Amino acid sequence: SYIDLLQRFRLWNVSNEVVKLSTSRAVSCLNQASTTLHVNCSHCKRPMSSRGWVCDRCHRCASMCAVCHHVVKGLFVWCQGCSHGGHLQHIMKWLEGSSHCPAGCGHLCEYS
Amino acid sequence: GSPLDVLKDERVQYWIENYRNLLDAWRFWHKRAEFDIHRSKLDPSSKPLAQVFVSCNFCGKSISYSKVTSCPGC
Amino acid sequence: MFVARSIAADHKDLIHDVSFDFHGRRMATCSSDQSVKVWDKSESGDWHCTASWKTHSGSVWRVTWAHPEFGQVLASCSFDRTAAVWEEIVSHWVKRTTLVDSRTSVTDVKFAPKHMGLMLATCSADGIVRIYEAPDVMNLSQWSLQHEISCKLSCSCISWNPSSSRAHSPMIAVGSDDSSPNAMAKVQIFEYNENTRKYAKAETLMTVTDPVHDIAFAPNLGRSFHILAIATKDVRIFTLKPVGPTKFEIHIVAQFDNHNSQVWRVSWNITGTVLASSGDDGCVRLWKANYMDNWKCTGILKG
Ligand SMILES: [Zn+2]
Ligand SMILES: [Zn+2]
Ligand SMILES: [Zn+2]
Ligand SMILES: [Zn+2]
Ligand SMILES: [Zn+2]
Repeated sequence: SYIDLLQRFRLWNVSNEVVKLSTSRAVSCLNQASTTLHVNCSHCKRPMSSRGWVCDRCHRCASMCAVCHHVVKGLFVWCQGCSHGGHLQHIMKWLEGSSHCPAGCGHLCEYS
Repeated sequence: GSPLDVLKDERVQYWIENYRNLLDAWRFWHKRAEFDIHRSKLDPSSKPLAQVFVSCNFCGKSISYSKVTSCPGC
Repeated sequence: MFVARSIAADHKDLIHDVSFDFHGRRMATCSSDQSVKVWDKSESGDWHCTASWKTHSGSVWRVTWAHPEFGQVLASCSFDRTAAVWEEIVSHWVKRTTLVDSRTSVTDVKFAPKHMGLMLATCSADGIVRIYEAPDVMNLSQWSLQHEISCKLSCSCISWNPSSSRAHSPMIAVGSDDSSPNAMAKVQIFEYNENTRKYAKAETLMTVTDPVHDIAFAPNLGRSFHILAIATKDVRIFTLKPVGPTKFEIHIVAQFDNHNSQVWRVSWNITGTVLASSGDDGCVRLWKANYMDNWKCTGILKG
């Protein structure tokens, strides 16, 4: 009841905090079902291992930032149209000054 | 506006890549993207960066490019 | 055209080597008490300290950086026949590997250009030059030995060839400091052979027949040749032109004497047009090219 009432008012931080420290297993197992993403290397089209940033066959790093050109080991933002992205706070700042994919593929990533 | 025959000479590409690396070293990162846009508009021979993509759990295919929410394949 | 200033940095001993990183925001210095320090810049412009730790058994000669696409990696070479690799975990640097294949004192260590992976070449005082690799970039505790080169002299400095074009094979150059009263050449260049997968001697500068304390290559930036710099009782600049190992047309373009001492170190800049030199007179001099492609002194700074 508490979780539903919190979700009505759109307070996800408190709802997830409650789910994390819940005393019952059924509630604790709510944000664990189907929250895992599978990512693949677009040069070789092969699945990537669960922990690492270097491809197994191409021997190339694939989590390259499209703005700062460093290796992304943490949070990664992604565009579903042209399949490009980078650091969470780099693309966010780039996209409030321009309307082009920073990798330069002629895409208007927000369609505006 | 050079022809596609001379842009394929492996001496212009070396110069372009060296300039891009110089721009990277000085930490001029928005200028490099600005240059990349104007270079991809004119010269279409070179492909952009290659990165990761997200794949469906039941097919194995890519979800890149009819509910907006469901996989385009299955 | 250059103006000097002092930098607020407290040291208790005498500094042996100074090095920079790719962007120019960190530096590493090694001192006489076998300590290495890592200095970080700031937005204001001041330098602060981040680490300090004793490393080796004997004296520490060198310290060098690595490209940031591999992490934060440092390499040091010392008098007790070893070279070590350090990595930053956040901030306390830890040890990863110790190369013990040597039987005499290591004099120089250098990391390889990026496009060949993560590679590292060392050189000793017995006449051996060795090359290591790391087939996994996420496991820096596992290294391998791939090549050995016998020089039949006493090595004192090495340098790689920065060029990354598809038409240049990997290159390396080795100097000698032997004072043997003879007329042997003291700088030779080794080149990779893609067929037999070995290293082979390609050229030998027969005009340098005196002690050599340092050599250095210069960045390509898309030129048609290679530029080399030597540090002997005088400063010289050579050029190599491409024409079994390939053949070169070695010329000479500069021979300066304005130190009246023995020059110790030579280092280039990011573009490869200005040169720095340090002699045994306590001054640092800078050289440049001119409109007539004639090398002329630019500035003189007294330490
Ligand atoms: Zn791959
Ligand atoms: Zn970034
Ligand atoms: Zn794109
Ligand atoms: Zn897009
Ligand atoms: Zn599917």
